[PDB]
Amino acid sequence: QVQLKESGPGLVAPSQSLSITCTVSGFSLNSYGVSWVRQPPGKGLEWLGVIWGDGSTNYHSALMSRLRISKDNSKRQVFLKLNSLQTDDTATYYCTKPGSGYAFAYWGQGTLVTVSSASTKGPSVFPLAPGTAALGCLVKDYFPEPVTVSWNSGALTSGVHTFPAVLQSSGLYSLSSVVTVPSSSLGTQTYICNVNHKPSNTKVDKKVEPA
Amino acid sequence: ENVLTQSPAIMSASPGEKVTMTCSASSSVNYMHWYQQKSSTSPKLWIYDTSKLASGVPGRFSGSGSGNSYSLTIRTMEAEDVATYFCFQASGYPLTFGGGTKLELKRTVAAPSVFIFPPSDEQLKSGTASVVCLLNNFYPREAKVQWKVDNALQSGNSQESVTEQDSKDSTYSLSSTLTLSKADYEKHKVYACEVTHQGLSSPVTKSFNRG
Repeated sequence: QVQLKESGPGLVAPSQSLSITCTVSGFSLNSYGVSWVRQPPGKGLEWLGVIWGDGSTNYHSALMSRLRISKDNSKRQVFLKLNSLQTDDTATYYCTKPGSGYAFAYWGQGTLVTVSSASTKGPSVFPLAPGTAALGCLVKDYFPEPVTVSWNSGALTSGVHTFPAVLQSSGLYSLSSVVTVPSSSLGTQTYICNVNHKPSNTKVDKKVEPA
Repeated sequence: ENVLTQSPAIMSASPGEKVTMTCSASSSVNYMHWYQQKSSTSPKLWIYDTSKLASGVPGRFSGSGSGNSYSLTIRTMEAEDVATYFCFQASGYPLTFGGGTKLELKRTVAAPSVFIFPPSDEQLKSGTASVVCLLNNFYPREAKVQWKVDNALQSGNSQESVTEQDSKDSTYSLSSTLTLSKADYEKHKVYACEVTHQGLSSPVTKSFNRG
């Protein structure tokens, strides 16, 4: 079963270098080419390059040979290295592989890379306190993306809408997560939002209580 | 490079309607591949080598064409077909994708539920007031949210965020956040949002009094 998984830094500064690793499984790297594709946030897909089984490579010429792709067969890893970064390189980066023919059929989950001179900040989390009631949490002033939010650790998914993050005029992101529930259940059930920001090692669990 | 132009870029279709989207290349290619992407997760191969459905893909989908001009067609539009669709060619370097075709489901009018949240006491002590207007489960996307502070219309001080179309009911949700300093917030008494939407007879207002 072909699997691919990317890992890299969430945040790197301009003119520095980016490096991401793809761990692969289910096929021989000696036999099969592996490619890299990125997606700038809210835009389309761009192919970056490919390393064939024999070790030869092809790169998108627009990159101006700022990109190098390499691999180690015994580790089962493929490495993306991108030099002299510009804020334009901020993107979700995917490793991917064809199946039959040349269409890409297997994709990693992808890894968001933000290119910025700004520093990590963890969010503050504030309750939005509540026959249909809404309640929520406001996840304010964090950097960079992304934040993950769940309600009652996954037990509550019906009624849950988590908005896209918005860049505020301060250069920080904020988002809201809400859930609709019956009025009747406010007095009985407790509601807790679980917020996670990996780039700062912040895990906040916030009770949202009627006022 | 070989530029792929997809048309239309934005499209909606009522359930059971035939939809078609084209991808055009500036130079001829051996085949065209198509990817479906839902809600910023990894793209999924959908159609490969021009007309072969990937496994799992239902028979209402088809692709055709040759040379420079390819098409993806859905005979009966379903709610689960809401997605962005990207064409891709791998017949010559650099490999290239189209800019995408965003497919919306054009369902029946549904009026929003409206909720207002005052800032939490915890946010206020940090020096900031975020007031939140929630519009839940509505259709179409076009809505007018207007903030009034002591019956005065606000301008340029609120940010809006919208969910993608829901998988089950095909509605939207919208949050709008009015952000100001605590010192400014405590200088006014009544905060209200006013929602206009074709699912509503007259504009709906929700409001509170600081206290």
